Amino acid sequence: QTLPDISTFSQQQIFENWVQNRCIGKIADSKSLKEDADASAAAWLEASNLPAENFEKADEVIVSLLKQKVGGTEPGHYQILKCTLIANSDAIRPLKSS
Amino acid sequence: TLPDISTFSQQQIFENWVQNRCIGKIADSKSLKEDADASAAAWLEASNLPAENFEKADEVIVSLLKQKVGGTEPGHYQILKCTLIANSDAIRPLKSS
Amino acid sequence: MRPAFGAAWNRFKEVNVNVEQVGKLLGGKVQHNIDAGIFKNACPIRMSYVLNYCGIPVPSNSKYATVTGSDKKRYMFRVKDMIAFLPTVLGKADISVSSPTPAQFAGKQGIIIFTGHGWLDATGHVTLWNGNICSDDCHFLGSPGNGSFIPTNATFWSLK
Amino acid sequence: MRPAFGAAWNRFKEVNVNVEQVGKLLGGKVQHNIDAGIFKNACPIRMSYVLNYCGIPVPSNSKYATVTGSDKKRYMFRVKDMIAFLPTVLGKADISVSSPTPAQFAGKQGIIIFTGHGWLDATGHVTLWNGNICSDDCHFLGSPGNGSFIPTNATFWSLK
Repeated sequence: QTLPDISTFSQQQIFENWVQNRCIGKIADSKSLKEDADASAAAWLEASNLPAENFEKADEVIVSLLKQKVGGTEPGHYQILKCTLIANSDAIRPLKSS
Repeated sequence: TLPDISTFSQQQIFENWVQNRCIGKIADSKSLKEDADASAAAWLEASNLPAENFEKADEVIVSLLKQKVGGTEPGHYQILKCTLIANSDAIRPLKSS
Repeated sequence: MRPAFGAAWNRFKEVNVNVEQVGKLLGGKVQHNIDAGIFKNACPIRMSYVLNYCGIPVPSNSKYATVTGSDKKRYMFRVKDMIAFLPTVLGKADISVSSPTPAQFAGKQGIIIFTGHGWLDATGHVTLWNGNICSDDCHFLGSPGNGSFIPTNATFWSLK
Repeated sequence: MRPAFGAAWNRFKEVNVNVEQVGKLLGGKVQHNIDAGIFKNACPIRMSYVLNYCGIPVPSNSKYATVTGSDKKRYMFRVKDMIAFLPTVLGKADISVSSPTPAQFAGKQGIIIFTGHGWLDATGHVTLWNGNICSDDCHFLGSPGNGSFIPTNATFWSLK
């Protein structure tokens, strides 16, 4: 069946998804997956109405928050989950406003 | 400080399970697939939905991943696709018990 | 109204294997969801097996999400459900202590729940304790298997 | 007063290179965001360069998101903004047609916009047309570089 258009997401979700996709790109141990995640992030970027500066600052927040270590019963580092936690964090939140 | 999973809505928790599972199916990296499926199992635990919702959603995921999605960049925009799938009409009814 | 310790220990041994092998044993919907990679955490599933075969059948109840094994019995797949379920069928815990250490459970045998923060996918771990070791892994303060888990409480019921 | 076609065409040539090389040429925050992997679509950036250096400065306006190059001039990074901007400085489009082919643009030279569906990251492509080819790649119906893009309109302004 058909996928939703990017325009059907809220502006907030568009920014969150940018942050999440960009985080995935930073943690991916994969050149192809990194290129995919960054191309994906650039689609959310186009859809957003926020100024560039919001994204520039968010990228700094991302690099800082990615350093946090999380875990679970599995032996990995749960980075994929962390990407979502970061997108929805208080530190990213004010960058959702112009 | 990162937010606790409990601060998300039940809908968002299910959407994130779907997105994570989708990532786990498209990732080339063994380490990233494991992380994605581990991450999904965490959303699974936080959800209150019956197992059946997840079983059916995984079949919807396999079907929708076949969609070809494109942009100005040469790739297949899989990571974008994972989010679109999580938020698709085909997944929506599995958000209710 | 509690399972015998010897029988519980014996049942747990049969499922004291990785999640794929737990699925091979149980079959049915349990195996299907494990093989798909959807069920990763075998902990509530192992204890469901123990209870099912020691006279405390996992019920059909809206409170606790379950799937069936090939035995047509029910298995919980969320550890938070198994944690909530146990006091409803075992009664009030015999011991509930914060910052749990093994000495607090010397000379005791039964079912133990370690709860705490730090595991994104699990509020705790449910297992058996024989007075010296757990049936799989313990998660006391200082237990080597904790990883990011920080134990804040252990809750326990003696079995004879 | 629209820019001259020859100047426009020559300026475009200078930025008819991949996005990393566009960043190298423009420097400043444009290069920084390109090097960071944040800006991927060079299309509105190229046309910003052309307009800036052919007598139409890209403004500091809230309507159009911009960053500066080393020249301290402004460059748009969203193609939707460049599409919206063009009529505000060039006036009403000379030609606007559905199902675009070169037929409608024979004997014409100037700035062309192809809009359509199928690119998740872009509502269209903005470039120059010389009467035979585009300054990078055209996106008429059946154009070989379309990929998943399907044009539903082309909008055009004559230069010279």
